[PDB]
Amino acid sequence: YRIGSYYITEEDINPGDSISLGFGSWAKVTGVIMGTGVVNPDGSVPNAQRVEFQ
Amino acid sequence: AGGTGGRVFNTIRTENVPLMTVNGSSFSLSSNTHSHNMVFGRGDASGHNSSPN
Repeated sequence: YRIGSYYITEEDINPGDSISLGFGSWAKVTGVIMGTGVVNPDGSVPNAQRVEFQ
Repeated sequence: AGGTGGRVFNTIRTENVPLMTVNGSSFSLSSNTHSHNMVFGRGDASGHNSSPN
């Protein structure tokens, strides 16, 4: 995941000009937790894997 | 902190148990002179403390 404010493709001459540039949705979450679990801290069941849509 | 929020054990939440009362009401009953039946005639013998009929 790469974040940039310039609307230039990663393979373009203006960009680094290497690799394939793909649109990324949302922010990257470190593998271990998924966020909302328990009102009082108990923790829910998180999700893992890369590319997996769940 | 936690992603999920809740206030059960200790938190500044709202809502409580409502308390209310009903307006005073009076029960009115009519003492009908009929339907009391009758047994025997003039005493004779009559039950003590019986209602006069």
